[PDB]
Amino acid sequence: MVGLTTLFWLGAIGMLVGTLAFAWAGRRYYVTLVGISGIAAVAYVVMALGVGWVPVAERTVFAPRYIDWILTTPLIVYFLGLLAGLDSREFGIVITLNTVVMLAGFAGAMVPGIERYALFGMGAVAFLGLVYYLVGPMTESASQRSSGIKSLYVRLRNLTVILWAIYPFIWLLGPPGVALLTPTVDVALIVYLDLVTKVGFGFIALDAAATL
Ligand SMILES: CCCCCCCC/C=C/CCCCCCCCOC(=O)[C@H](O)CO
Ligand SMILES: CCCCCCCC/C=C\CCCCCCCCOC(=O)[C@H](O)CO
Ligand SMILES: CCCCCCCC/C=C\CCCCCCCCOC(=O)[C@H](O)CO
Ligand SMILES: CCCCCCCC/C=C\CCCCCCCCOC(=O)[C@H](O)CO
Ligand SMILES: *C/C=C(C)/C=C/C=C(C)/C=C/C1=C(C)CCCC1(C)C
Ligand SMILES: CCCCCCCCO[C@@H]1O[C@H](CO)[C@@H](O)[C@H](O)[C@H]1O
Ligand SMILES: CCCCCCCCO[C@@H]1O[C@H](CO)[C@@H](O)[C@H](O)[C@H]1O
Ligand SMILES: CCCCCCCCO[C@@H]1O[C@H](CO)[C@@H](O)[C@H](O)[C@H]1O
Ligand SMILES: CCCCCCCCO[C@@H]1O[C@H](CO)[C@@H](O)[C@H](O)[C@H]1O
Ligand SMILES: CCCCCCCCO[C@@H]1O[C@H](CO)[C@@H](O)[C@H](O)[C@H]1O
Ligand SMILES: CCCCCCCCO[C@@H]1O[C@H](CO)[C@H](O)[C@@H](O)[C@H]1O
Ligand SMILES: CCCCCCCCO[C@@H]1O[C@H](CO)[C@H](O)[C@@H](O)[C@H]1O
Ligand SMILES: [Cl-]
Repeated sequence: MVGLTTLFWLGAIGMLVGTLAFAWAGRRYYVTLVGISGIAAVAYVVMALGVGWVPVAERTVFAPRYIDWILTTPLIVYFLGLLAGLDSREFGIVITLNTVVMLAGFAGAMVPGIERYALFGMGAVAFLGLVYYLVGPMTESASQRSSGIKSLYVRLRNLTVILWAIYPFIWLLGPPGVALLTPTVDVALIVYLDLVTKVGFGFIALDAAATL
């Protein structure tokens, strides 16, 4: 009743609507949000059209998903870094930590043997370091800003930390890991998370930009 392609089209539409909404409201932050959801829109369309479905051993890996993540997640971290007022050196640490997470996940998905769990573990370790920087140094830094900016940062940070922490569990329980969850359920869960961590993220920012 509900196929993989239908789910991909749903993600595509959701990202498209977010993209147009952000572009209009911007008639730096607004341009970043267009990139976050705009890139994801393209990845989902490609996947909806059946492009980039790589067979690996016994499972199917969706390559556009990881290219999406590698480009859009640093933009989310960048957005949060601007809110917190990071110096260009602090940016380098967190964006480097982020890229290690994304690359490790991409590589582990593409490896058929058990070495893929070794790649997954390395992404997990780097993710814990990324969480430390969001909850600590970047929160210290955001404190120096107005009360409204600091409030916005804390809200987006909380959304980001809680939801991003769920992805490694979905990956591990799905086809890439112990292939418990079926591809359809696993995809459905990730489409939901992608939409909330990108389009939901964006709309919470828009809401605060009008409350000024
Ligand atoms: C715009 C954000 C600016 C911040 C970004 C910071 C650094 C981003 C890191 C980029 C390196 C990503 C490499 C992409 C992998 C391409 C393999 C593609 O190969 C393939 O096609 C698959 O193997 C197919 O199965
Ligand atoms: C300065 C005041 C600004 C006030 C706000 C005005 C916003 C008007 C401009 C853009 C609206 C963006 C929402 C996208 C609607 C497209 C739905 C199109 O319907 C669909 O989604 C199709 O069925 C499939 O894509
Ligand atoms: C250390 C600090 C250095 C500062 C680094 C800044 C990095 C980020 C800078 C600008 C954000 C890039 C936005 C990309 C928009 C293009 C996607 C467009 O997406 C699309 O494909 C279409 O929209 C599809 O409809
Ligand atoms: C001031 C802003 C500066 C921004 C700097 C961002 C640069 C970060 C770039 C690359 C980080 C590479 C980490 C390599 C681990 C990837 C594991 C996956 O790789 C592998 O496992 C093997 O290579 C595959 O054979
Ligand atoms: C818009 C897309 C988003 C916010 C995607 C987020 C994805 C993650 C936080 C994934 C994290 C992972 C780990 C922590 C370990 C390795 C496997 C990953 C890539 C699923
Ligand atoms: C500052 C004006 C609003 C933000 C401009 C975003 C610049 C990136 O390009 C954007 O691509 C989108 C479609 O791919 C369009 O919807 C935007 O209008 C376009 O500006
Ligand atoms: C004058 C109104 C400008 C609208 C916002 C700036 C548009 C930025 O344009 C974007 O810049 C990127 C390079 O960083 C390119 O890769 C993108 O393709 C391009 O759309
Ligand atoms: C804004 C327009 C961006 C267009 C990006 C489309 C990317 C999908 O391009 C795809 O790349 C594959 C490479 O093997 C080919 O097999 C597919 O035929 C092709 O559709
Ligand atoms: C060669 C490996 C498969 C990738 C190429 C086949 C693409 C099949 O998909 C087609 O791609 C087109 C891209 O514009 C779409 O317009 C069509 O609606 C779609 O049916
Ligand atoms: C069959 C033996 C494994 C097949 C190839 C495993 C793929 C690991 O190579 C991966 O390719 C891409 C290159 O940047 C990225 O995903 C990763 O950086 C890299 O680890
Ligand atoms: C901009 C983000 C979307 C980029 C996704 C492009 C992924 C292309 O991926 C390709 O798809 C084809 C399968 O149909 C090829 O045959 C595969 O080998 C694969 O490399
Ligand atoms: C946002 C949409 C929610 C849909 C939740 C997923 C429920 C459908 O999950 C089912 O899984 C089976 C395999 O596991 C079938 O093969 C699928 O056709 C699908 O019907
Ligand atoms: Cl996958």
